[PDB]
Amino acid sequence: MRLPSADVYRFAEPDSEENIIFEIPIIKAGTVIKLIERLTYHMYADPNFVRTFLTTYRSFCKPQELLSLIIERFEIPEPEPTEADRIAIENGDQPLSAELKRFRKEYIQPVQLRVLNVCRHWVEHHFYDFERDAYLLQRMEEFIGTVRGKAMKKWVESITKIIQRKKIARDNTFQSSPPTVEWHISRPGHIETFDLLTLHPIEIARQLTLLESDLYRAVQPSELVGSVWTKEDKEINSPNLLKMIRHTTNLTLWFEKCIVETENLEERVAVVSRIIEILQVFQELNNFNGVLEVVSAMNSSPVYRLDHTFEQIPSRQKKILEEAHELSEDHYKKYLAKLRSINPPCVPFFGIYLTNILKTEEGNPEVLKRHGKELINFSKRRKVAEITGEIQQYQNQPYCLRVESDIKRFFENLNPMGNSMEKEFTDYLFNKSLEIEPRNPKPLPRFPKKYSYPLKSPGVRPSN
Ligand SMILES: Cc1c([C@@H](C)Nc2nnc(C)c3ccc(N4CCNCC4)cc23)cccc1C(F)(F)F
Repeated sequence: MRLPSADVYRFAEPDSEENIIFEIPIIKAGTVIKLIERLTYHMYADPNFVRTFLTTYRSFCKPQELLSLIIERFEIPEPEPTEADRIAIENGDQPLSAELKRFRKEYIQPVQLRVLNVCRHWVEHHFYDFERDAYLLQRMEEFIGTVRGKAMKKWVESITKIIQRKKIARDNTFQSSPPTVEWHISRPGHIETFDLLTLHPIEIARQLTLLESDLYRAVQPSELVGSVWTKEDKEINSPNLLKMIRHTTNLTLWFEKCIVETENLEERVAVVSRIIEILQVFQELNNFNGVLEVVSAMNSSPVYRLDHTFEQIPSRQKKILEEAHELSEDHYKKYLAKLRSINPPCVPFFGIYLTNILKTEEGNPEVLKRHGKELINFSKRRKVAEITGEIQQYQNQPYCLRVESDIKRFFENLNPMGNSMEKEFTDYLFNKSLEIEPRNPKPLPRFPKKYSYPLKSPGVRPSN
């Protein structure tokens, strides 16, 4: 086929070593024009490239620029009519349009259907681009609303149904019987007495797992691309990832706060022993994020140095805490090995993936140069997308655990730092640790009790 000239169309230039590199062919690098062309190739459908592109394109192209590029890709100019056909059109007769029909059937219609397929995948899996930019959605609805054609009528309707469902879903069922909600000292409804030791450790780990599962499942892969969660626009590009990270920081600091602010040695042992029991139920539910929240708390500077406290921790709980720490040893080797074999539901730990993504961002160049021509390094984005795909494969499996609205709201409003900054609070926790257990030369003072309720744990065995 005779593709349109370059003076009227920019997506028909032949491939060369200066505009696209390969590795269905796998694209390695290329210009933004060559990526849009291969994103909507007329010879075959490329679902893997479409999924990887729309997840990672924001690291090299703005959403407004992408919509303009795919609209320009859509409006393919038709060739000039032949002389014999133009005089039939002048007389009001129907032209032959032999080559014109073959060009529409073999190029224009296949490309235009690929552009619409990209538009459907965009609004279906990355609709947040249109929530953050209303004008982007106005352009998208304006574009698909003015598409004329019979073969494209079904595509316009499907994209419309998805856009409408996304707007309606913005306002807001077990397969098995969930276990019974466990309670300890705090009776149901008495939200004034909810605390670490008053609530049941089984239900503390259950509700935290339900809370952390939802926070994990709301994280989209694009929030982990281009290190956007560490830039100025982190609040706009990674709101769910930051909500997941800030929750992990709040819960970790709360565990440390419950330990160092318990000045009595006997009560502090019961506090640490209860948190280890909470970690044990985290392992049962395969909530690996909750497991390492306890590991990070026990390894922090104020808590790890409490030799007098951990001396009274029973040996069965020491081994449970040891096996939980070994998940982080050797670049989280054992954590990946356990997660890869565990069946969902589960809550992954984001730390190692963010670490391996950042090493890919820093270890690979943004652009590749060929004959002095900068090309978007797309294999770099594909490698980052593969990592986000490993975390995302558990995004859809729910837990078979009943939500307790009072307990869930208690952990959502945990503010251990109160109104002070983190550096001031972390320095306060360490100075509090030196107070409850001074260093080697200084003696160990006694402190009065602060809890008036029994310190005995009800256990981690579900009472059925
Ligand atoms: C198991 C455990 C733990 C766990 C949570 N901590 C650890 N576990 N294993 C090993 C082999 C560790 C090796 C180094 C290491 N870090 C601490 C932070 N500074 C850098 C070195 C912490 C380890 C903490 C506290 C107490 C206990 C107890 F044995 F008492 F239960």
